[PDB]
Amino acid sequence: GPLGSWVIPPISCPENEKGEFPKNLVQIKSNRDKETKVFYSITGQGADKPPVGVFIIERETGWLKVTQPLDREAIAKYILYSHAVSSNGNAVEDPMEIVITVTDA
Amino acid sequence: ATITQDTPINQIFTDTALAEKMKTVLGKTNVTDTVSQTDLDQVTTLQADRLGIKSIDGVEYLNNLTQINFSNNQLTDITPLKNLTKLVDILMNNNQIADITPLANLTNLTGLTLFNNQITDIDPLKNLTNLNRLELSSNTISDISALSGLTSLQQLNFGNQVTDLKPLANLTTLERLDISSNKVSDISVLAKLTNLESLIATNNQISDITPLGILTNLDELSLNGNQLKDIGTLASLTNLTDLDLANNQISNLAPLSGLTKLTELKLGANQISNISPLAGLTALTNLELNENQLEDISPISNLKNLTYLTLYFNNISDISPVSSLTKLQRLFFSNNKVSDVSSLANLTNINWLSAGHNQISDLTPLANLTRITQLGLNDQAWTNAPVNYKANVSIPNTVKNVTGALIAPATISDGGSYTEPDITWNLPSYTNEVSYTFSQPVTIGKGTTTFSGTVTQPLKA
Ligand SMILES: [Cl-]
Ligand SMILES: [Cl-]
Ligand SMILES: [Cl-]
Ligand SMILES: [Cl-]
Ligand SMILES: [Cl-]
Repeated sequence: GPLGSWVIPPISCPENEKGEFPKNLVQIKSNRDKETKVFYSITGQGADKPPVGVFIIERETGWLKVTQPLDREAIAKYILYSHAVSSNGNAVEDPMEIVITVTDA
Repeated sequence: ATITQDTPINQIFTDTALAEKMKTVLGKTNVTDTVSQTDLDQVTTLQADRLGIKSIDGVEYLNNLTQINFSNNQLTDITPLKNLTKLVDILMNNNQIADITPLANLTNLTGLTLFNNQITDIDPLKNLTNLNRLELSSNTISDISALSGLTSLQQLNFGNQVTDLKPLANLTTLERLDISSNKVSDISVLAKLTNLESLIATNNQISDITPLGILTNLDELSLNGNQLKDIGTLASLTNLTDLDLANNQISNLAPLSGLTKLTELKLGANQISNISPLAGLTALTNLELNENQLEDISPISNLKNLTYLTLYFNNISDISPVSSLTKLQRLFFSNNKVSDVSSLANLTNINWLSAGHNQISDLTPLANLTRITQLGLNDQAWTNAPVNYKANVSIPNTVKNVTGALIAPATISDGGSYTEPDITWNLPSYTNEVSYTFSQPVTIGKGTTTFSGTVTQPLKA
């Protein structure tokens, strides 16, 4: 089913964060990494679509980060999709819908 | 810098996107409209992120700029910033900047964001002694000597080729440091940064953490993906609330027992067989123990506040210590030896239940877990207690769907057949074992999976 071998914690981010960016949110992982090298990407509005690069993921490690302060009042919720592919580019998982909620903070 | 004469916006700002932005800022109707130097001098801030800007030509005429955001554009050359000495804050992450020499005399800067660029050479930062925020990660920096005089820094990050941290020695104002994905083994200099509150050092080559001993103000620490085994020093860090030690070679958790302010603890991919030191960490909401050598998870029954727990890739038979953890939202225990899931009936808040590669035969305890949206039950495997080999061997089918219905075998070894509820073989000669498989799609709540497995039946001579 859609879960496949994904291991993903719930994702929430306080608005108006200060200090240094980027900031680690969660690590995304597929257990398909036991048999093959897995490469991670995220798609959606706030990732590869406007506003682009608000959220980024490390391709090899799966660390999902935020790059700037958020404003719940402007955007309360982001809908993204995590992807997992092998060295050949073929998907080892079905894209998992990831929901990022913005909180107060 | 001054324009010689009143000039059209699109002759000053040669980049099409910038010209259009500048039109709005200057309150003009068209980019063809003429603006004066006096008009340009009124601009003190510029939020110009995500505009597809390829050139900042023209910005040298905005003499009074104190704060700019050119992040997430396509910038290379930043020469027009050279004489904008009123600049206090610059956001310029996610561009293609390699030459930061134009920043050299911007001594009023207190905030400089340059992560995700093409920077190797940071020598032009040496005189920016008022900096309190500097972000340089996702670059190709190996030499941080230019940071040695930045004695007002509070938050710092950089990457990705640094081995020598000695330039950090006098930066005692530091409160937040992220050195993730560098080539650092020696962190002895960090002992001098006694004001540190957060230290992120993921994916380095760190084996000795004794320098952290006096860093008692630390509340967040990530040493994920290093060379850690002995962690005795961590006992000194009683203010820690978030600790990530995943992907090391740790076995001894006794140093963590007194860290009662911990709410998040990541310990996956280690050498752990004993979690009794975790029994008193009652404020935990997130605990990761995947890819260890766990069998006894009894200490977990104490952790009443857990909402997220990972235990996959261990040697666990008895999952029942999770039964009282009624706040659990996501539970991951694939690749263990769990057969009985009766205790999971208690987990009414469970949304994600990952349990593939166990020894589960009976889904009936999961029937009322109708809040499940993600489910994994694939590839179960177990071996029954032996039965005597006979010419005709019959065993009951024990595979139960969530509804209580027996799932008929998908395949049966050695020519065997099924007449509900019995699996029967006709065996012309002694064989060590027989087997059967099952495979059944199932949805519980909204979570969908294939409940599948192989069942082995040993036969005694
Ligand atoms: Cl142009
Ligand atoms: Cl603006
Ligand atoms: Cl891990
Ligand atoms: Cl799992
Ligand atoms: Cl599902």
